[PDB]
Amino acid sequence: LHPYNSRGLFEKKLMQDNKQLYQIWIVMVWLPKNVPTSKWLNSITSGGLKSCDLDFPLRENTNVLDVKDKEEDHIFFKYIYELILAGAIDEALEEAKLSDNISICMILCGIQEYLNPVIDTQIANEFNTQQGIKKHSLWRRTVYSLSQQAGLDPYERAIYSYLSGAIPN
Amino acid sequence: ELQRKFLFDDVYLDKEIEKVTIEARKSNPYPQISESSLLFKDALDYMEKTSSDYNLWKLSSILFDPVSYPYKTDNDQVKMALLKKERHC
Repeated sequence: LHPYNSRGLFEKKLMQDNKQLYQIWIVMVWLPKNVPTSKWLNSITSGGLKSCDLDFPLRENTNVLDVKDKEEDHIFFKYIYELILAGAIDEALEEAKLSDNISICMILCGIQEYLNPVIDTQIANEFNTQQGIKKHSLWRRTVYSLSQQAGLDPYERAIYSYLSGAIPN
Repeated sequence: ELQRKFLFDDVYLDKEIEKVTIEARKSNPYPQISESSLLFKDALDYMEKTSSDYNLWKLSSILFDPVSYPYKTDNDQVKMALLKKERHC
């Protein structure tokens, strides 16, 4: 427990050694589509595309790829906002993955703190491999820049508010 | 055919005697060595400090002499990983 830890055992001890914060966490947490995936065909042909990624969307217009998955960044994110107060984020991961996103779904694996048999000793036994981010605080302040990003329309970011603690957007 | 400028210190003869357990041997009375725990950090104080001669001898100071984590972490798999992580830093 004690002697030297990652960030994973800190968070456990926090919740251990108070019980009004632990209840506060439990309150907020307590209260289907078929998508074939793929992109990047139709984009190069009309104009430019030039590099494949949903970071092309962020260098300029968000009309540059297929626009029936521009649909999905509104709509399946709306499903995700019902989900996060029904609890979890790995639930929301499984729906992000049907949203035709597959590198913007890495942000929901980002929310994990470092759980490791190299730096935890009671989380070294329900895992035998590295999990999460050990730069989880630079992750938190960088997913918080998106909560204010003004290129990001509100139907993406409102969960990026919430991933770093929720401004009411 | 050997011209290292830090052989010409006789205290570097003496550093190499101290990283060595001298063996009172029983086939022959003459000295041998029971244990060489000889360091490659014993010429990093007599060597010039710019050169990939310095980086060569330093690389074996991380690899051919040990690196360990000072104080015990609670599980063996974790303890052992932190020797290799310290060595890795």
